[PDB]
Amino acid sequence: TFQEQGEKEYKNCELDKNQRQCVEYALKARPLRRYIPKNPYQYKFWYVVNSSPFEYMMFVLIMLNTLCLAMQHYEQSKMFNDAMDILNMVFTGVFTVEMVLKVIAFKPKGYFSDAWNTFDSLIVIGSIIDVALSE
Amino acid sequence: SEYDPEAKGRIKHLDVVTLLRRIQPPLGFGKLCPHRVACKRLVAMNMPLNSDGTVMFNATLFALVRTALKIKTEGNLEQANEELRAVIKKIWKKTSMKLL
Repeated sequence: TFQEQGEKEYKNCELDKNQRQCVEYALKARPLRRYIPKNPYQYKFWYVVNSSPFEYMMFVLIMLNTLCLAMQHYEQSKMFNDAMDILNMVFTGVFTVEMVLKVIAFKPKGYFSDAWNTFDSLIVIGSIIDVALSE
Repeated sequence: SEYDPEAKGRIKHLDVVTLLRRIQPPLGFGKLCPHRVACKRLVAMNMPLNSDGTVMFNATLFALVRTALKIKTEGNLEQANEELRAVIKKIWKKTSMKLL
């Protein structure tokens, strides 16, 4: 009842249903921003940050944290708990290192452009506020 | 936007060959040699009479859209403009360059 009435527009004098959206999106469009600074003395870091193998390693390094989290169980041993603590410390430290290495290349001024880009900064900031209350 | 740090509206014509080669076969050109299809297709199809190295993004995406479906012969190009101005929503004076 919504497939008919919903799309019951009869403007298809020459154009079919395929042209009902593509032409409109062509009319309403705008190129994005890539934010490419040359900056030779940090261009190496800039290239390292934005590279396919780097993200291919980031994926398998981030999923390891979740795999570590999906291991705690009831009445677990003390050594296992300490291993969990040290793994958490390693993960938060490496996240801080990657964040500080990324912000230099991508600059603070453009760091708020992407929603996920600045969200990770709060994750690192949040993961460090309670770093001293554990011990 | 891969080659453009920002929008900048227009790009140079030197990289147009690489731009058209870097598109998927369904949208761009097939794996065959571009010297036979791409070079003739880009010249034969209607393009705006802009400068040597300043072509707007809307002057290329619209051309690709026209080439993709119901491509029309030369001379009758005003029929498409009339169709957009009479069927599609308001142009907001954006088709002034797109007419050519």
